Amino acid sequence: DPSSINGGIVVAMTGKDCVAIACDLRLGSQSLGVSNKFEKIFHYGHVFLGITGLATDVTTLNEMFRYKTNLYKLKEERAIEPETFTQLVSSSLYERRFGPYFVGPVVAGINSKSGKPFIAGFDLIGCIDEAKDFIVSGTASDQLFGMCESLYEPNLEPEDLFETISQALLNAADRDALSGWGAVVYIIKKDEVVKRYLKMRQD
Amino acid sequence: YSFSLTTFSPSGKLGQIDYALTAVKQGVTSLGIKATNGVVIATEKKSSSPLAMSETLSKVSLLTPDIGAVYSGMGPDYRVLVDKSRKVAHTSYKRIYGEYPPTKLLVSEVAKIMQEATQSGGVRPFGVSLLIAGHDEFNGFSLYQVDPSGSYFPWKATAIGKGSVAAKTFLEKRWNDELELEDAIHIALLTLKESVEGEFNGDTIELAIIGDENPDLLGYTGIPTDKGPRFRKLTSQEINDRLEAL
Amino acid sequence: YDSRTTIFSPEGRLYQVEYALESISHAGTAIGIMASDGIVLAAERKVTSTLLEQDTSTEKLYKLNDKIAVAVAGLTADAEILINTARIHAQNYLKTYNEDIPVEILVRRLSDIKQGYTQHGGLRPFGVSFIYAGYDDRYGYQLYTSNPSGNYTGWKAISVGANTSAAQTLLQMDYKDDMKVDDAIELALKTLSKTTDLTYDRLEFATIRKGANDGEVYQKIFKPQEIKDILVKTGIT
Amino acid sequence: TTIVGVKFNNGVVIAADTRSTQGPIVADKNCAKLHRISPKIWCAGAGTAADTEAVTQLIGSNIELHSLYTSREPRVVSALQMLKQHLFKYQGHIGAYLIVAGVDPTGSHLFSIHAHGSTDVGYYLSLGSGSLAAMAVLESHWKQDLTKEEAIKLASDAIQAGIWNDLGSGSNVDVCVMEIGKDAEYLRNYLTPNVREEKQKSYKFPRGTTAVLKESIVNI
Amino acid sequence: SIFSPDGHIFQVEYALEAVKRGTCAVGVKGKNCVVLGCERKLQDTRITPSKVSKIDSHVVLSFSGLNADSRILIEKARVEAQSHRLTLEDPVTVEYLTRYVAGVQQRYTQSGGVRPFGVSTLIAGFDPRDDEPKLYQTEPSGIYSSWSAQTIGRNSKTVREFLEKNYDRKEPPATVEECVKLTVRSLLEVVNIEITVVKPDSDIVALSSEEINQYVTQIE
Amino acid sequence: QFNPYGDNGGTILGIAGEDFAVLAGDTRNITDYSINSRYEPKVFDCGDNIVMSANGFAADGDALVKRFKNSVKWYHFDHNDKKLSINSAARNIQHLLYGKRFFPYYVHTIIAGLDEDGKGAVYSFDPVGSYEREQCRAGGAAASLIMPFLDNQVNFKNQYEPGTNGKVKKPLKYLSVEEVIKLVRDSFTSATERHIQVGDGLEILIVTKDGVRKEFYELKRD
Amino acid sequence: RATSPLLESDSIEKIVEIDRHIGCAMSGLTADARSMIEHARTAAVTHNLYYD
Amino acid sequence: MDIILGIRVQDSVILASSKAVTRGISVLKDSDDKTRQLSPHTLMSFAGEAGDTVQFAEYIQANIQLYSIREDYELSPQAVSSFVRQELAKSIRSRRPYQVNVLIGGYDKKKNKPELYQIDYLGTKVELPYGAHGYSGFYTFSLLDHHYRPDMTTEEGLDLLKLCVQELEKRMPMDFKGVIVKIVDKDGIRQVDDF
Amino acid sequence: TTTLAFRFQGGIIVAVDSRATAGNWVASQTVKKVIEINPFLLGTMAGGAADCQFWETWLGSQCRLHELREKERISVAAASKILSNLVYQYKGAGLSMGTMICGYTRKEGPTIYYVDSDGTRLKGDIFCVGSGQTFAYGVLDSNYKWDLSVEDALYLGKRSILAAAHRDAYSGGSVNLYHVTEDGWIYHGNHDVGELFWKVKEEEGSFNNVIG
Ligand SMILES: CC(C)C[C@@H](C=O)NC(=O)[C@H](CC(C)C)NC(=O)[C@H](CC(C)C)NC(=O)OCc1ccccc1
Ligand SMILES: [Mg+2]
Ligand SMILES: [Mg+2]
Ligand SMILES: [Mg+2]
Ligand SMILES: [Mg+2]
Ligand SMILES: [Mg+2]
Ligand SMILES: [Mg+2]
Repeated sequence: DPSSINGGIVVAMTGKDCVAIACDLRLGSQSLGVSNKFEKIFHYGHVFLGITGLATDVTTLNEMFRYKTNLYKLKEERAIEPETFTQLVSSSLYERRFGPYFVGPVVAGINSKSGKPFIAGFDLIGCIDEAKDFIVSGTASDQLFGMCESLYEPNLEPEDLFETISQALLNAADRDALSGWGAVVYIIKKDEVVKRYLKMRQD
Repeated sequence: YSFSLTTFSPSGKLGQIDYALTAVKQGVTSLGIKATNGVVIATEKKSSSPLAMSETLSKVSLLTPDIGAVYSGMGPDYRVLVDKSRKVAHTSYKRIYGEYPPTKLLVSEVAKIMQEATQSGGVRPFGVSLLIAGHDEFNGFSLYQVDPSGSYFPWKATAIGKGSVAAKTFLEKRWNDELELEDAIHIALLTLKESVEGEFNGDTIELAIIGDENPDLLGYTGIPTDKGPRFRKLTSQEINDRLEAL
Repeated sequence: YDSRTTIFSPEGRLYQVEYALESISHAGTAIGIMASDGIVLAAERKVTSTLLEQDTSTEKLYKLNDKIAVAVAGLTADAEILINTARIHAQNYLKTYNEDIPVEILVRRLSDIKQGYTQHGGLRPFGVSFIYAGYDDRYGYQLYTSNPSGNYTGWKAISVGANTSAAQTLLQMDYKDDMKVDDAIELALKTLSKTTDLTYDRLEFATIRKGANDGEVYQKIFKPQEIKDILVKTGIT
Repeated sequence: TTIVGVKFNNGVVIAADTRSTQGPIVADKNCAKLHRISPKIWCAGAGTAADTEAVTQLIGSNIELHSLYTSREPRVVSALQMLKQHLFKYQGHIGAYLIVAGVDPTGSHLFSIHAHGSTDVGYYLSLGSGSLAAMAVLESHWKQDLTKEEAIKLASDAIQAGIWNDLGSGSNVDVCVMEIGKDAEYLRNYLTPNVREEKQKSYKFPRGTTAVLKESIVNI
Repeated sequence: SIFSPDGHIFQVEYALEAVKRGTCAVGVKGKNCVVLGCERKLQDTRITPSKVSKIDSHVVLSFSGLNADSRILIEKARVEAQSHRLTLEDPVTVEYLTRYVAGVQQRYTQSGGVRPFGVSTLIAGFDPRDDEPKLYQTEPSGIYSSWSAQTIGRNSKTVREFLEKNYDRKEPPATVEECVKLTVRSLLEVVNIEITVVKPDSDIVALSSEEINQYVTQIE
Repeated sequence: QFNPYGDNGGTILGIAGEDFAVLAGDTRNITDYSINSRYEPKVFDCGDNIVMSANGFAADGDALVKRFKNSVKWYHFDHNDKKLSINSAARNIQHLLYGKRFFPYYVHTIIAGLDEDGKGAVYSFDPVGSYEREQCRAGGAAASLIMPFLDNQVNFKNQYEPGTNGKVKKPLKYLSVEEVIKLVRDSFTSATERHIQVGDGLEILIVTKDGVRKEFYELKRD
Repeated sequence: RATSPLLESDSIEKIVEIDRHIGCAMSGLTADARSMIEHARTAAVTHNLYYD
Repeated sequence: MDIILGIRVQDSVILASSKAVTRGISVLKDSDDKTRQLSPHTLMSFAGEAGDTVQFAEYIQANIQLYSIREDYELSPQAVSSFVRQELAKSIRSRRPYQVNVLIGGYDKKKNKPELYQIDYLGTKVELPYGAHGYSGFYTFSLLDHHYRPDMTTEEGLDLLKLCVQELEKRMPMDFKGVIVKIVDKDGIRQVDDF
Repeated sequence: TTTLAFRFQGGIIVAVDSRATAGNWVASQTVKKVIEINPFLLGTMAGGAADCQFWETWLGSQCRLHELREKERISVAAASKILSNLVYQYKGAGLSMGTMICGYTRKEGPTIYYVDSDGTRLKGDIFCVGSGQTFAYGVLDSNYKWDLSVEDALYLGKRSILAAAHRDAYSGGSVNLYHVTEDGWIYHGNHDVGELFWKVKEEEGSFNNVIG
């Protein structure tokens, strides 16, 4: 199936006045690993989007959303919020109901007005996972579910959230042949965003 | 008729738009007043027969839960714009974002609709001007006029139609940037009272406000994050109440 | 016959285009001035009442993207149509090439749309003239205009709308081939002051300049009070 | 999924479980399956989750326009015709399966609707993977002329049957009560009989546990 | 309405009236080159569109008349030039490209709801693997022809008379410098001047104001 | 699952002489093991001294002959009754067939007539339009039986002059109309004996400068 | 009918081949001959493709 | 199947593409050049479905040249590769997809850097120090993972390709009839005759 | 079918067989597999008879039209590209064509393009195409030489189609021979395999696999 040709994973988690989102770096073609630097996480203003699945669609969706959000900012005269972007992603996906993009997007961000952390996931045709502890996606989503349900607890400080989402991603990835090969982690607060590249197994 | 019927004349003016405005200037007065905690829009309900029931018609229309409109000029042009405006709010905004459009963008869509009638082949421009009152989370309360040309301007207060010159004048004197909705309602009434020839009660006046959220108009409980609509039209009773203790 | 928009007059003239230009010469004046390190756009507002909500609008200047703005003269609603196609064109180019659109390329496309209406289809032309202010890494700071003829030219300084010849004369007078963006502002305000048929409530103002913090390009749509404070410091108070 | 509908003497009650599943995995353990078509018309869905949500929104939007246009309260039968005609046109390919309930100027109504466009009407209904367990309860305990409190209890017992017996279902009970003459009463997590017990330990890592190659600030 | 009683086509003849109002354009063939000259404030001219356009690496087009009309022709010509490379695996001959451009013009004089192009053009350059300079002119009607030297637009009748008595087909200007000079001379009869030199195998160069000023002053 | 094609059997035979051509067909029409008709002609005079047979799926064959005859009608309308020459008929039939290249007439077409020098002509087509002019051709059900026989008897293939150590071919010779008819009759009686789809009747169309004539011969009815 | 000595009369093309057996001469507003010539050539070549 | 390799070194990008063209049990040609120049500093090599490869590459070339003429400016390697990617992403979901994988070597005259893009028929794009399409990546990626350095001269890049091609001639099952090597740098595009 | 074209010192030799088949049935042995598009340009046909005859004849039309329009013969490159562009439009429809387009212009010199229904278009000095192509190759390749005399080249081409006719079940009939030079093509006759084979077996002392 198309959603397991290139491989890769995304996970997002909420913490106290923070959210985090993470992904691996792999792009392969079946068993052949090809790119060691294929990030799966993008941002439009202060809203983050991670995307797993077919790499060509990952790239396409990014461009589509940069396009849509840029127009939004121009017309609305303010940058899009995570809640609103979430609906936009959903309807964009559903528009292709019968010829869908083979993706599993994930949204993370902090609403500029409430200061409230927000995450969501989607199936390939736009169904929204409204859950607000963690969201997982990709070829190691089973592993991720297991890691998150285990390691997660609510209202982690950013420094602690960083360890949690890191260990969830790293350990899930090492049990998946199609994921891994590097990772990036974003810790997102109101006034600061920190990106980090994790050290992991290279097999 | 596959050619524009609005064209430029040697003075550079566009006749059909001007004549559209003339129709507007001929219409019954209507007005809008923006307060610090709300906006009011108002018009007179001239019944073209006493056997007619004016309640069955509505010159003030809800567009979204937070946005309403009133008009001067040709009523049927207005009615049709109202239908189009409600639909475009769903088709170009709510179905994409799951949110109602903010006022200025909805005003902008209606402006497009009107601009198009002044350029497309085989059609006359709309013969109305709208006043549109709204609220949205990031801009607060606003008030716009759209003209037959598709031009729109934001107002603190204004009047349109027949008695608009005197009404704009009255409004210039009484308006300040600290009116509360109740002041704005009161002033709107006093203003409409000049324009009104004939009867003047809660039955010949239409009046709506964009103000606080009304949870009691939601129709359901249980989603606490769910905001009531800010738009409310005043009853005949409510309008008479204010009129006696004017 | 001059009602018909895509037919030549016997002198090989296009009447509707010419009349559209007449309409524009009665619109609120807009100036654009290019400095060595920035561009200035200014528009005097056609409509004035005291009850007009002057803040929260800006209805003569428009961002087309992060790097390009326009100043309008003519039917504001006509403008909005073309402004919207432009913003879309700029986004398509970004989507295709993953680069920002070169200013001239965006300009040429809108000019082509205007041109189209003059050669086929029987619809009236748009009653707008545009002054485009933009930056790109190929040509740096740029200034263009376009009018309902579908023609476009590049400028070091220019005006459209009412009293254009009066404005052009002043600009021809006090334009140095390499000024500074703060002077071009002053010049702009003076020139609008010498042709007004002048307060902040009647002005819209924007700039595109090197952010100085650093190496990047910035678009500022001046707020009303900002316009006030810049109206006094240049002695128009 | 387990959804049910139960009419009572003065209205109708709708209820759903709160588990959504990617295969044998639970994606959302506290999902919301009770959707609003209009203030007093609510629906619960099974089948393809995106189709169920999308079609809900489409009709809700149209019902709203219809209502504004006609200056009338939306009628359940209108949601019914619009939905079934849309689903039929798509020949089953929109995998929406819904129980739609409501009150309007003509009274109180209860309908089911399947992906191919067929509709049923009754006093009590169930859909989704847990519908056989729920229907076993309904068939055992329904009686004509339920009070509101009895129809809530019955519908809530039926969802429970699916929560406990259907692997496709689980977690919490949500109900909406649509009574004639009143505001619809949406009860989110009316029941929460499945709270996770406290874990044996916290798995918070000591800070610095995770190896980093490089670090940098991102600018919004 | 379309034809006058003596058989002229109105709109077409009116199109010629547009060209007359246009700025002067001229081209002249040397022995091993072709020069193009055009006429023209407070405007930026390093970004402003020039009056001479590369169509392909070895062919140029200039024009006189309704400026904005010329872009459609330039664009259509550039596309066709690539189509020709793509399908015949050889670039256009100057004559081919002229047919194409004139054919487009003719078409706009015989379609409904469409105005003829108010431009005449000069099309010049070298055929691939050939060093005989080529020069053609097209009209709004779609007529086209080859010229040793030609002028279009306002005062072209003056300029043409100049070239008839200063250009000698027996001895065409033997150098690029002579050729440019004769072009500059021809313009000073009715004239800020553009000059573009085209030599064989894609040597296309537009002279800066400087080198042009070196020419005009000496002439004077 | 609808199958749009059928097989109606039948066999056809064209031979060109020096100043004549012959097109023969059997008159039997079949479906599987049944006989639909013992006499349903399938060789047609199309005018202009052109005779034609489209053999195989009889519904496609009829359609093709119909379209061609119509093509003649219009040729005459367009060119003041100009004779459609046989080579011109052939090229045209190529186009009719290739027009349906992606849903072909399931037939084997033969036409016979005279060329512009008054010599006998036969043209043979595949179901999608490939054609050549030939001296003889069998088509249809028993073609694989009759063609090698014609190779041998019409073109003297594999015959040498005796006493020449198989070094001198039996030289090519034009056959008379008498000798051609003999061969046609024998071909068909032979086809009838060995092929269940051939029988009932033999119709021969003979073209000369003076026009088209027809002969009919019974074949065995089993 | 060169309208000027500067016209290279060699490029005045008022007689064209339609096919090997057919040529034509034009007079009038000659730009209109474009279609006709094209159509003629296609008619001649198409007739040969279809009818040999 | 077709070998298509790319190595990006310090001052240039180098493309290597097999010369064989094979149908059934016949090598039809042993001198086939599997590239089109899109602009003076941008080269694209190609592998994939018969017909699709040339039809696609020339379509891109025509479009790129058109832009060159219209703007009198040469698009960056980054801009060209994005246009190619998009065209392939539209392709894959069109009624008839090009089955073409490509490498794009370009020298960015503004950034003064070599860039190398690998894009397959789905519209998957990635920039890489070295890339390959087909079965060849199964040998070359690990080889270059071992031998490739970032500081390398053009000559070293060439040696690196001699190593790759030597290995493919050793272990690949098909006779791909050697390669043509082309160097893209600040001065443009040239072919290494002595390879 | 077997078809071959090759360039050599004296220009181009073109050689084809003349067999057409349907399954294992020999439908004809007299099929003309070369089309004379104009006096400087030849096309060869392999694959579907109809597909080839129809489209190469049509290509001829496009070539003539080009000549009427541009007042010059079309080039070999452009003619082969017309055919290639056309078949590519049909890609997937089920066309079946293996063709060579062969000729001379002053610009290109003697020129050969292979063009098939896949959309493959190749310039080259040697091609053999058809079910018998490998048999032609084995003979042609073994004795090919750029400096063959014109006579030796004509013979080698003939001998190569003969080798294919003998071994390939689906090839045979006769050999059709062409020579192409800067003055265009010249026909070198039709050679029935029935007598050719024995003549060559004797003259040459080859075909020792056969009972004589
Ligand atoms: C130019 C050709 C004659 C070359 C020659 C071999 O390459 N081709 C052939 O001989 C091919 C067979 C080959 C494709 C295996 N044969 C053909 O193309 C023949 C035409 C002759 C029998 C007159 N047509 C054919 O095979 O059947 C076409 C068809 C189409 C649709 C329905 C039923 C039958
Ligand atoms: Mg998964
Ligand atoms: Mg792994
Ligand atoms: Mg591994
Ligand atoms: Mg004939
Ligand atoms: Mg029998
Ligand atoms: Mg029997």
